[PDB]
Amino acid sequence: MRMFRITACVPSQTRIRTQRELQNTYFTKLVPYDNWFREQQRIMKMGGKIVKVELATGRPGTNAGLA
Amino acid sequence: SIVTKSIVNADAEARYLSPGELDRIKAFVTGGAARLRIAETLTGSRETIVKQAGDRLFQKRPDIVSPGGNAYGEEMTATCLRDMDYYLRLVTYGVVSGDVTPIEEIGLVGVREMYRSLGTPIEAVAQSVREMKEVASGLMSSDDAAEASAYFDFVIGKMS
Amino acid sequence: SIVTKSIVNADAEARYLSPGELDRIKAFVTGGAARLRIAETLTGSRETIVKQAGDRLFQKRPDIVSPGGNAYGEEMTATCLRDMDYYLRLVTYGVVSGDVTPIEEIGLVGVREMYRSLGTPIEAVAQSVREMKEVASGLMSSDDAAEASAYFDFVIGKMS
Amino acid sequence: SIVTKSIVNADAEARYLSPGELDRIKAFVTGGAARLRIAETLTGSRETIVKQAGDRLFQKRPDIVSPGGNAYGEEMTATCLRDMDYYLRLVTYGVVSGDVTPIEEIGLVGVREMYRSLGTPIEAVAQSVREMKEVASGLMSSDDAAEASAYFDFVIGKMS
Amino acid sequence: SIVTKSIVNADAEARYLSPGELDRIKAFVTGGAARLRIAETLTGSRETIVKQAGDRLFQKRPDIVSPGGNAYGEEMTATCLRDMDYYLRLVTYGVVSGDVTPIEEIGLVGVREMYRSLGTPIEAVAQSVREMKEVASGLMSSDDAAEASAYFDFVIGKMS
Amino acid sequence: MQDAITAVINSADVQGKYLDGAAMDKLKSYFASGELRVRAASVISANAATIVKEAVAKSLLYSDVTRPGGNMYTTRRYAACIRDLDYYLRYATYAMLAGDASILDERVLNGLKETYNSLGVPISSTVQAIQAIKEVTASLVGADAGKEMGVYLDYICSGLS
Amino acid sequence: MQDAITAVINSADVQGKYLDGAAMDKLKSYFASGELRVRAASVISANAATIVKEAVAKSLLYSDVTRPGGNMYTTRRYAACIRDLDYYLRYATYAMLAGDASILDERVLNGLKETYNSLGVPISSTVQAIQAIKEVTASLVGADAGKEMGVYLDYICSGLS
Amino acid sequence: MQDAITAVINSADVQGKYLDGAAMDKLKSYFASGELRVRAASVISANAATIVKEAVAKSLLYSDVTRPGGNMYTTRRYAACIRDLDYYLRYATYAMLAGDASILDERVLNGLKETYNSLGVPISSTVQAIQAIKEVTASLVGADAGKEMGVYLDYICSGLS
Amino acid sequence: MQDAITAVINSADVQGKYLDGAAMDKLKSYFASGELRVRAASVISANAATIVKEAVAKSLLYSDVTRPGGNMYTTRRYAACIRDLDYYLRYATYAMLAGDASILDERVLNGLKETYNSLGVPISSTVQAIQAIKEVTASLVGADAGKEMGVYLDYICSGLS
Amino acid sequence: SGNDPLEIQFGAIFPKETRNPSKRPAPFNKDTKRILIHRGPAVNNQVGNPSAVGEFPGSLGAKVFRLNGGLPGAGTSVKFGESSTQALIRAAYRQVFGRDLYEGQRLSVAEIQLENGDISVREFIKRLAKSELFLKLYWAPHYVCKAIEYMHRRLLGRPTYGRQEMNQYFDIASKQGFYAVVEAMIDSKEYSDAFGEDTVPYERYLTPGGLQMRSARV
Ligand SMILES: *[C@H](C)[C@H]1/C(=C/c2[nH]c(/C=C3N=C(/C=C4\NC(=O)C(CC)=C4C)C(C)=C\3CCC(=O)O)c(CCC(=O)O)c2C)NC(=O)[C@@H]1C
Ligand SMILES: *[C@H](C)[C@H]1/C(=C/c2[nH]c(/C=C3N=C(/C=C4\NC(=O)C(CC)=C4C)C(C)=C\3CCC(=O)O)c(CCC(=O)O)c2C)NC(=O)[C@@H]1C
Ligand SMILES: *[C@H](C)[C@H]1/C(=C/c2[nH]c(/C=C3N=C(/C=C4\NC(=O)C(CC)=C4C)C(C)=C\3CCC(=O)O)c(CCC(=O)O)c2C)NC(=O)[C@@H]1C
Ligand SMILES: *[C@H](C)[C@H]1/C(=C/c2[nH]c(/C=C3N=C(/C=C4\NC(=O)C(CC)=C4C)C(C)=C\3CCC(=O)O)c(CCC(=O)O)c2C)NC(=O)[C@@H]1C
Ligand SMILES: *[C@H](C)[C@H]1/C(=C/c2[nH]c(/C=C3N=C(/C=C4\NC(=O)C(CC)=C4C)C(C)=C\3CCC(=O)O)c(CCC(=O)O)c2C)NC(=O)[C@@H]1C
Ligand SMILES: *[C@H](C)[C@H]1/C(=C/c2[nH]c(/C=C3N=C(/C=C4\NC(=O)C(CC)=C4C)C(C)=C\3CCC(=O)O)c(CCC(=O)O)c2C)NC(=O)[C@@H]1C
Ligand SMILES: *[C@H](C)[C@H]1/C(=C/c2[nH]c(/C=C3N=C(/C=C4\NC(=O)C(CC)=C4C)C(C)=C\3CCC(=O)O)c(CCC(=O)O)c2C)NC(=O)[C@@H]1C
Ligand SMILES: *[C@H](C)[C@H]1/C(=C/c2[nH]c(/C=C3N=C(/C=C4\NC(=O)C(CC)=C4C)C(C)=C\3CCC(=O)O)c(CCC(=O)O)c2C)NC(=O)[C@@H]1C
Ligand SMILES: *[C@H](C)[C@H]1/C(=C/c2[nH]c(/C=C3N=C(/C=C4\NC(=O)C(CC)=C4C)C(C)=C\3CCC(=O)O)c(CCC(=O)O)c2C)NC(=O)[C@@H]1C
Repeated sequence: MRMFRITACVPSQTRIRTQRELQNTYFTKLVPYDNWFREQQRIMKMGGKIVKVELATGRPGTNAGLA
Repeated sequence: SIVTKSIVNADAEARYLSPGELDRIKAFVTGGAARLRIAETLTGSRETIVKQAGDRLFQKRPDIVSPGGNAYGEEMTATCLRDMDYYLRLVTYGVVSGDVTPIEEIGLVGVREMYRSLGTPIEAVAQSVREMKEVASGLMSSDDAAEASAYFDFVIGKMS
Repeated sequence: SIVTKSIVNADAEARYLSPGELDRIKAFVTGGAARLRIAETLTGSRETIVKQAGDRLFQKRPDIVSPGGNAYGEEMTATCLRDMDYYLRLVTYGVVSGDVTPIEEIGLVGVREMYRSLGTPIEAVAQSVREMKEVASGLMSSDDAAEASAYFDFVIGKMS
Repeated sequence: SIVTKSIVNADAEARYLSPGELDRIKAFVTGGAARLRIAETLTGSRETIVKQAGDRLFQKRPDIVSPGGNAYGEEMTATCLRDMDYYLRLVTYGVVSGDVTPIEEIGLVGVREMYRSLGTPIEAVAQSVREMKEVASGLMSSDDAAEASAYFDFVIGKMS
Repeated sequence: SIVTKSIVNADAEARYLSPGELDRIKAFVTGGAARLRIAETLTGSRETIVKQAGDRLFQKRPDIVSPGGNAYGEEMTATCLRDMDYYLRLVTYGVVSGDVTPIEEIGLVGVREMYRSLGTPIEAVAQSVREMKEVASGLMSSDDAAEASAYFDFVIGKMS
Repeated sequence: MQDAITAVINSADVQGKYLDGAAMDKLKSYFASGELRVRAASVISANAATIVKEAVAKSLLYSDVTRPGGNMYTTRRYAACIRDLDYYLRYATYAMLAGDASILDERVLNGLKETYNSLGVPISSTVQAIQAIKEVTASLVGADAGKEMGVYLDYICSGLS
Repeated sequence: MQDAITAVINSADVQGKYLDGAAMDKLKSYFASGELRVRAASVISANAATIVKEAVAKSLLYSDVTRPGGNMYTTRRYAACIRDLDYYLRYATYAMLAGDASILDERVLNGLKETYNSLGVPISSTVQAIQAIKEVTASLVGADAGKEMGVYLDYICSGLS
Repeated sequence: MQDAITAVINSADVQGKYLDGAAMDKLKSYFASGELRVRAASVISANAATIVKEAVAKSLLYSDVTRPGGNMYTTRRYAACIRDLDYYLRYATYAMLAGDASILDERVLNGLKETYNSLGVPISSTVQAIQAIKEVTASLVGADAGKEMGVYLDYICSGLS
Repeated sequence: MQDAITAVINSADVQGKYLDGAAMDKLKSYFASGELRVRAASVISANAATIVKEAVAKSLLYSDVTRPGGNMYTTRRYAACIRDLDYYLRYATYAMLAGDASILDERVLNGLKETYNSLGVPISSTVQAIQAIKEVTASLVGADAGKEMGVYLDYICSGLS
Repeated sequence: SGNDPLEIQFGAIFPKETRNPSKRPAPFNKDTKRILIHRGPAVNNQVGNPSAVGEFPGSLGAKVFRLNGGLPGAGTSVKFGESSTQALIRAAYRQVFGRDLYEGQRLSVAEIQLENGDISVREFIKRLAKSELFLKLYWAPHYVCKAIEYMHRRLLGRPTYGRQEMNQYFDIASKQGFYAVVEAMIDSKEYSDAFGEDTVPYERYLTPGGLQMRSARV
């Protein structure tokens, strides 16, 4: 499967949390290709700042043999 | 700012605005003129509103402006009046926008924590904003007074 | 291919592959001769298969070639016959693979949206692949006909 | 209770109590005499604690007990002292348990909603608990006062 | 150590170390010398502990040192006793630190996996540690014996 | 869940009362028992797997239960059953530490009988296994802590029959 | 996302300023334009599918983007491209309604460039297709609202290009 | 994380030897200073809120930071900054009570600079606030405890540096 | 991932051509190798745990790597290492059985070398242990099957190295 | 009534329609909303306080497992960050499956990929939910809507409110299948609100029947 490696910064609106929240804020994680559109929308519409997107696993221009 | 709320709610389902939402936006746009008139009334009379509200507060809560209080001294009274003017500015933002959203986003998120760290009695700030509401409602008709009272009372309900 | 899907299903449960999967790999490897025979037969006979299928489809669906149809005229008839050839390509790709995965990766994952954005009736394309099936199922031996019919029928079912 | 807290942590972790948690339980049970003595002291002199703290509160915040104040009049003032007694009793529960959970579950979850509904100023309730803390600390050794101060401070902070 | 464990337990609820935790750390620091000597008693007589326990184990579990066992032969007997010495060392770390964590984080995380790869039976490693516990307890006072037995039994529990 | 201290506090609070002499006596008695409870719980945590092993060997093995056709037959069902015994022992130890059976009702016995009836799990065999756990624990931990553990294991049995 | 109204609010707030005459004029301008904004947004809602169906044909079909080797040849990529253009239309419509491209910065151009680069999607071709959609929208919306939609689509293109 | 006790155990185990005399002396060193550590931790626990209040009072208030355009300006920003300073004080207390700054590396600096740079939190002014917290804590606790807290707060500042 | 079948399919579809003469030939070569491929896969699956066990015994055990200081020291480090070798064998067997190494990129070497650099696992001892694994495997299957397994395990090693 | 499982720690126990027939059909139209009891402060129920979503319930509700501490290797032994992460992993297993798995069943690759910071807690529980083991245990043996309801309880920590949620998940089941249903539940907005990328899901609500089962015993 294609896997992106997305880096994002998520700010905190509507709440001043007192527990540890740094892990949720600026995170780098592997995302399956199929979920990246939905995840991009979710991070954006939450107020996030997607710094970086790369194709960690997979190739461009691949018509077959992606799963 | 029902445009932003409608767009955000429509983006939830990845759809376009329905005719009801668009009619709401259009009606809000038409009400824009009256909202701007109310905002300009509050803006032009900012100084007297703040001065009279501060004077009224300092009699109901004389302890604050006596020694050992928070706002004691010309500097600290100046900062207290500055806070009242800030919240009046946020109220004008709210009336123009038609929503309390700017008021929350600028003035009411973490207000308790801020004033507690500063030691300011939050209930006293609530009373000060209530006095500002009283003075301002003394200069507006019933419709405009109620329209601005929505935002004043929301500020009061979040500040204490 | 069948090998790829066996491997990914195994890696899902983190196992070395189970006896049935390797048995099927052996069977498909040994039957590669017959599968490539069918593939070569379809490749060499592609133009005739497409022509007969298109003629019988149009006798079955004379609306798509009528004015207003997606394939109206001769240039659009050329595009529709080209699509029939493309999916014959995908049938030959599938038969040599032992699995349907290439057909979905290229031609079926998104076909409904594509044809809707084109206005093509996808059920008529299902009919086109059908006519391809009942033409090809007389051009080769009885068992080869069924061995290709599996992939023809998969395409038809995924376009229905 | 500490026993309940450790058991809940272990059960949620699907494990037996760890040696650290067992040792904490030992330290709690063997020190029971001090906690029970503190509870005895607070219970025996509850009347004087509440009376003195109430007088201090009323002198410090005359508004709540003067005309227009929530506690104005004989009956409302008696109810105010009864609320103070409630919280002193809860603090006894907390000191005996070695845990603030009984206090939180009986008198602090949703306390702001209740007192806002009643119109009571919550800042004044916190100040009344502060007065009771000072008076109670006056009546016991420094170690015992330091012990009970944690629970008094928990109650105060949940209202502040 | 106890301080690190308390720190993580305090940070799990985003607060400061409670007075109970601080007092437990105080007691641990003050009683430091007793465990700083219990570790020395275990360390100085380490060879006696390991060899006496190994003889007692091979009397307990003759199969492992028998042909086909995991430890048969002088070489594997020696390396099994090597593991016994390792685990005694971890137990000394545990009694010194006041916490079962360094034992867990060194010698009990994935221990079953490693010994599965090597073929050792794990009930017998638990028995080896249990014999080490008995031999060590015989060398010291009853209270010291119980203090060390806490950690010896922790190691036993994490093995069988 | 409530422990003994919390039970005392709840009765007092429901009365609206401060803790009087009798409540303090109950608290003192529980504090006195705390050390014994902790020692027993440490022993059970040490020997949980052995306790379950010996109870199973005493009550269930070499019977129709394990043979083909019984409910413990097959490694999957064997594992599920010994897992359940571990659950019951862990919760009995919790209850003994707390001095209250409430955790058993809120966490274990709620819907357990319906569960075993829908699964076809034999109840009498489970009760016998739990009683074997009780006897093994008694022989391992003593006759006083053995008696308390017996109270809570019998509580689990009472909610299953 | 912020509208023109919220944009002016923030402009005045970062200075700690009341809404001056220029801010009032901007608010009045947005209120005046609201009628045509809502009209255009209503017209687009019934033609977004048609708009994309025509723009793709005008700019994409029958070229080296949809032939073997072009990054639309598989039905997967064709449908994905249609989805990208659909979302472009709808988000440009949101920005036109709000009179501010802020949303196009948050829910459109937040990592989009680096997502397209990782997949080899031609930036040139998607820019061209967006321009085609702008041209198509101009014919069904009007002239001035056409300029509005074109400004926002050009903003997206400058974000990508 | 790590403390002095864990530090000596780690050195011994990586070497592969029982705790020797020198290790016991290095343990005794942390043991002897335990009283001061616990005392300072308890005092700062009592006074954390006032420490943050005084530090913000003499480091940030009445400057461009709290004025419009400053990243403390809105209520959300001010409360978030106070939350950050609370984190710094309590994490420096955690590290001081242990004798090692490993926890500072684990749960504070793990990506902090990226987060501030992305959210625009200033480095100079937050460093100044941390140093003001150092001044206030050093005044409250004493000389040696103040020095230790200052060492760990300097660790945080340099990590931010 | 791609097999040889899917590799030639992908090439033909990228160039948009039917199965050509060279494509038929390469498919035929895979079909001619797909008997030793499956036999080697079955043999490797039969005794993989022993393969890794003997490799570790003859290549890693009783040296400084397993001694205090080495990167295999600790019951947890040892477990991590043995599962790493086991994963290497599984994925190399998949690679051998498919006539390609794209699976090694997409499911093993996705940032593995960077992870080992970060976490300190040696990049030489891993290749030595994999040398042992491929040696045992080749001695356990055959010369040509062993050659394939060695090729793919060396592909893994180079991705690490 | 047959579509209501027992609210027990683990197991998907439903009444069987034919065994001791007990069916109780009632006409719920598409718009009804089921009243649920919050496991926590009552005023935090999201019906009356929709911004309370995610507010941890404290002592009144279930224990909540969060990857708040740093992950190990984000060399040295005795790194304390091994116990918390493993406790969270086992908690996630107990949440998705109800109880811990037998040896050899845990998705080890997902665990290491989580422990190495490569994925988030949400991604790991998604892998657990989509695992063939979850399919065999909890999806395959049940009526489609029973499987969906149990899934919803495990993943969102609450029963479904009514026909809207049920219909959307059931329609996805019709069109796409089990993996897509899991995706829909874990990618839903309410999951994000209640549980971020670092919180293990937990029981947030009960039906009246479940609470009565727990709290009505002697
Ligand atoms: C003795 C009580 C039992 C036993 C043990 C046994 N172990 C091995 C081999 C090894 N044991 C370990 C264990 C550890 N290494 C560590 O760093 C840690 C943390 C302190 C542990 C627990 C290791 C790594 C090995 C591999 C060899 C090596 O140490 O380099 C053997 C030998 C097996 C063989 O085939 O040689 C034995 C015999 N066996 C029994 O039967 C006893 C019950
Ligand atoms: C023989 C190769 C090894 C061995 C065997 C051994 N087993 C037991 C006891 C039991 N074995 C089972 C196993 C199963 N039950 C099932 O349902 C299944 C699948 C159908 C299996 C595999 C069970 C349940 C028991 C318990 C006894 C019972 O059947 O009721 C023993 C006796 C153990 C004891 O202490 O009694 C033995 C000896 N032992 C070895 O050492 C060999 C390696
Ligand atoms: C062992 C003494 C007896 C026995 C047990 C047995 N149980 C099951 C299956 C299950 N057991 C439970 C139990 C619980 N779930 C809970 O939430 C609680 C409290 C924490 C309990 C006690 C459940 C729910 C199941 C079903 C789900 C699952 O097993 O994971 C089995 C297996 C039945 C099957 O095939 O499904 C067995 C064998 N059986 C005997 O014969 C003994 C008398
Ligand atoms: C013939 C049975 C039916 C039909 C066909 C038809 N198709 C188009 C246009 C296109 N068809 C495709 C085809 C594919 N895209 C893929 O990804 C694959 C998978 C391998 C295929 C087969 C494409 C890409 C197009 C776009 C044009 C292009 O290639 O540049 C048309 C023309 C539509 C129009 O008017 O533009 C037609 C006629 N139409 C019918 O009515 C039949 C049922
Ligand atoms: C169409 C005009 C051109 C084209 C498009 C194309 N895009 C992708 C892949 C993705 N496109 C997106 C879409 C967005 N990301 C955002 O941030 C926004 C804001 C809402 C959008 C619209 C995404 C997320 C992806 C990757 C993940 C996914 O699709 O879920 C492809 C596929 C590439 C591939 O399959 O490798 C294509 C084809 N390609 C062209 O040639 C046109 C010019
Ligand atoms: C007056 C009714 C009350 C009062 C006010 C008071 N406030 C301060 C200090 C500050 N007030 C603020 C508040 C804001 N800053 C903003 O940007 C906004 C949002 C638009 C608000 C509401 C801040 C940040 C401060 C800190 C000082 C600084 O700005 O640098 C004081 C001074 C406190 C002191 O001791 O320094 C006072 C007196 N005090 C009362 O008693 C009244 C109830
Ligand atoms: C105060 C001296 C300065 C200041 C602060 C400030 N911080 C933020 C935002 C965040 N701060 C953190 C930091 C942490 N969170 C943690 O959990 C820990 C580790 C234990 C640390 C160190 C984070 C993660 C954020 C973002 C997430 C969140 O806040 O919940 C802001 C930005 C506010 C905003 O919403 O944009 C500010 C203002 N700013 C100054 O100017 C002071 C010098
Ligand atoms: C064994 C020959 C050597 C060795 C191994 C070792 N590795 C780690 C840690 C990790 N190894 C991996 C493995 C993989 N990443 C991937 O993407 C793939 C594909 C599935 C694999 C196989 C990963 C992800 C880690 C980091 C996270 C994790 O804990 O799993 C360790 C642990 C070191 C430590 O705990 O500090 C070890 C010991 N070590 C040696 O000395 C051998 C040479
Ligand atoms: C007040 C007049 C009486 C009273 C009330 C009371 N209610 C609860 C708890 C809950 N109340 C509800 C009710 C609803 N939830 C809904 O969604 C709707 C439909 C719009 C209703 C009517 C629920 C569900 C609860 C449970 C907790 C939750 O809110 O999720 C309590 C608390 C009970 C307890 O033991 O905590 C109380 C006290 N009690 C009286 O004595 C009054 C007569």
